Amino acid sequence: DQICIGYHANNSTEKVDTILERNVTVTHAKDILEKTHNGKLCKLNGIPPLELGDCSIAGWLLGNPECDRLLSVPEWSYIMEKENPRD
Amino acid sequence: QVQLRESGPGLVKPSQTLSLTCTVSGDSISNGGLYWNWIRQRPGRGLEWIGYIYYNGVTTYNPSLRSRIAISLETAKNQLSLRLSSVSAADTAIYYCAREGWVPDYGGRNYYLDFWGQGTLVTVSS
Amino acid sequence: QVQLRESGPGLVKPSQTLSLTCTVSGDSISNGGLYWNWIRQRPGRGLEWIGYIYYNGVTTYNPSLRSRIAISLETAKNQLSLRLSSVSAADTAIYYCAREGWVPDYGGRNYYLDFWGQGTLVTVSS
Amino acid sequence: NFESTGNLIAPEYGFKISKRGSSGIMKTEGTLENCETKCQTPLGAINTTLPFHNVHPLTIGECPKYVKSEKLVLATGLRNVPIAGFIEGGWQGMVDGWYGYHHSNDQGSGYAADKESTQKAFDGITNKVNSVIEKMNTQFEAVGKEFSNLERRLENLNKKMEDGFLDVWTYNAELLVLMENERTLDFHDSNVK
Amino acid sequence: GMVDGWYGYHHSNDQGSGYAADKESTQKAFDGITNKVNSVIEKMNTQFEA
Amino acid sequence: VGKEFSNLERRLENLNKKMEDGFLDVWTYNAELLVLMENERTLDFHDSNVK
Amino acid sequence: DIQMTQSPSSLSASVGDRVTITCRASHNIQNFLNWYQQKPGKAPKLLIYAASTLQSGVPSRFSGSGSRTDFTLTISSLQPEDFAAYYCQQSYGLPRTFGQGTRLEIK
Amino acid sequence: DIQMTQSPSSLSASVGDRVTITCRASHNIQNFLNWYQQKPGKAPKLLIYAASTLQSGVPSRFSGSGSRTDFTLTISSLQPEDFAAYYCQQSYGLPRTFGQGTRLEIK
Ligand SMILES: *[C@@H]1O[C@H](CO)[C@@H](O)[C@H](O)[C@H]1NC(C)=O
Ligand SMILES: *[C@@H]1O[C@H](CO)[C@@H](O)[C@H](O)[C@H]1NC(C)=O
Repeated sequence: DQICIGYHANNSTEKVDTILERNVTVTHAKDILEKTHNGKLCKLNGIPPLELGDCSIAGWLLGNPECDRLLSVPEWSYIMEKENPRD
Repeated sequence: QVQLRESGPGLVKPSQTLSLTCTVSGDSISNGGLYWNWIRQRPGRGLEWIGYIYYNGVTTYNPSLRSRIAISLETAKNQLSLRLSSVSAADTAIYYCAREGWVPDYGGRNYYLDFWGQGTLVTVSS
Repeated sequence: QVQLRESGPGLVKPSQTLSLTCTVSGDSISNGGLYWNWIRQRPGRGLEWIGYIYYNGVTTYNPSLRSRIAISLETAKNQLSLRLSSVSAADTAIYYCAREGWVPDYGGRNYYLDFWGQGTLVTVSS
Repeated sequence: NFESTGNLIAPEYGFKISKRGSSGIMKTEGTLENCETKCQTPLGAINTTLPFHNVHPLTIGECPKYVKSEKLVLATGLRNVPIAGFIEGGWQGMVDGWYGYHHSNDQGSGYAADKESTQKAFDGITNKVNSVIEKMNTQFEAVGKEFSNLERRLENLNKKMEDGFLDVWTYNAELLVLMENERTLDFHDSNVK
Repeated sequence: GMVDGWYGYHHSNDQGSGYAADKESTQKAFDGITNKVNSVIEKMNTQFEA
Repeated sequence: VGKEFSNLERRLENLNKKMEDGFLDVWTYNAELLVLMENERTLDFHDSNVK
Repeated sequence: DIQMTQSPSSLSASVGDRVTITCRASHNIQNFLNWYQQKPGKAPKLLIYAASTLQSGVPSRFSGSGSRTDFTLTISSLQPEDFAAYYCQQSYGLPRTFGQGTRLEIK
Repeated sequence: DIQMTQSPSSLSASVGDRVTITCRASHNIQNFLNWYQQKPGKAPKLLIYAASTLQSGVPSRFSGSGSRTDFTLTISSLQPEDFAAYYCQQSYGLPRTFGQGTRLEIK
């Protein structure tokens, strides 16, 4: 009897674009773009950020009376500051 | 395809808790990775943002309601809910739920509300 | 594959000339386009760079030895040599030869020493 | 040395720099949660294994490159076209490879992969993906800068530079994905032929 | 001879010859080409800028 | 090409450096990518021509 | 947080007229302004997002543009149907805010 | 020329501990710092080149990073075998220099 040459087909619904063709279904694809985040501010490499919150950088370093919790100066992984801080 | 529907008690007495539920249809609440919002309109007044919840439990609020508001979701039913304690006359409003989508941009994701529900009226009275 | 081997007199008397030879094997001394270095360790003390020669005759030295040092190579034998005049007790050291490789970088070729020989001890005494 | 005849606000304390590694200042109104990350953006933490992300231009950590795009997907597989050969579409049965044979005979039929062809193509595809992703070079960097209100020309230069590079890299990332997907699909059709 | 497409057939026969386009092939190629042009030009992003 | 900046111009020095490193990455990328894309096509070109 | 000032408070224009409504932010909101159209009895509809992009299904008569701190909504060829309050939304920060709403009447 | 200061002069740590050794340059050496491991009786082995890249064959427990004037060598999961003097090398200029050498003892 006959020997046929063919290729794999799958039930994949994953689609890709090409220069001259769009919305093409493929059996496999590698999504190379990360589309998610967890919405949280975390400890980078296990070390917490400096949390200024309401304090500005000048407030912190000068010692704004309301930034008295920042006087302990722990190690930072990054500095977290509100846009348009009050203190 | 995406629709948002709302329900609630209609009438809340002063000093009681207001509780509304939004049902999301055609958009999996837990998979989209989108933010779900609550907005309201008091009579006369314009749109006031209430707060939002991410697809997970991370939640943010309008600071003016920080002593009174809670927002949560149940992934199992595709539902969002709003809870306001110590409700008074000022809380009479049309409440709306909405979906927050985005555009990748030069300054980071640029958010907007495309799908809105019909909303519902909550009256606060004795 | 690349190995560096060293030899020399072992003992040098004060005020004599110290002369060491490094044989390069598995790396053509004249074709790689790499720099060949001399380094030493005095007892107690850490690594001190002596000088280097390019695959061609361009040679540079540690300024502290400018009145005493010469470096040269013989392409025919894949050999490097170090010569120090007016040798004294301070020159007792383990001498090493090494190959300088590089990484193309934002600031220009970034040099490092990958292959080192075993080195040899030179004692200066009466 | 300080000297004053009036109007001096003297420091009492100085700040010794005890650690000088890279960090950065992030602008955000959220708070720290009890979680960990290797890469943090103003919108939230990211756990990534891919070369690009579309969360935010600024980040602190060892992060993917940011692009102004909703989607970058590389075909690795075959066009999924659902007793007949490649002309008609893919034999549904094969899971042991990409290209293969039906083998009908008198002992019994049964599909089998062509291991030589699939393996060469397979390595071709994995090398292709690696060439696409290994060419992206990122580093820990405190990208954001602040400018005063009298430095608008410089702020605009800085912004233009950053937007300019984002357009170049977004363009290169999207163009490369599209050019490669076209060639990937031609590659696979060519290999079956 | 042809203006009704890009690729086509001569069709000589005993009733009479006459070229005709292969509409299936030309249309697929045509859309390929217009998509190609759009991919080339739609990727350019400009803005009003001083 | 080289420029010097004072110690009070770190923001500008970093901008300048980022710009130069940025263009180097773009051109290194373009040079390497073009060589690889062309070598793939060159070899296909030759196999195609023999066929 | 960042407050939004919307002006005019109300407009009156004839069918075929072109009008403008503007948004002024108290801070730099970097192309993160959205415009909404609210017809009586309905939830607000998005018209324009990210300063100048129209939402799918929005008539071509609507347009707008802007930059840090200042944006404009332009409505050309006003039709009887374009009766609505129009609102300015600032998506830049977390405590998202809106302007007062401009009431546009069509003659 | 450019001098290198290395600190600590010595370390003592247990097996499984993580330690750090740092390099401080008198000048900006722009990512041109190399780290070497010298076991007694041997020529120094290259561990890290160009501030943070490991040399082929170097165990994954070794890492490091840095920028102008300040670099760190981090050794995690210390094993009995990681007994060595560690040295800072500045490849930035022609009269290449080294730091003093940090002596790390393992318990
Ligand atoms: C892609 O094709 C599917 C049907 O297979 C269709 O539902 C979807 O809308 C198409 N996507 C686009 C962007 O046209
Ligand atoms: C990233 O995801 C993996 C699972 O794929 C998990 O094991 C790991 O802990 C996550 N990383 C962080 C920092 O949470």
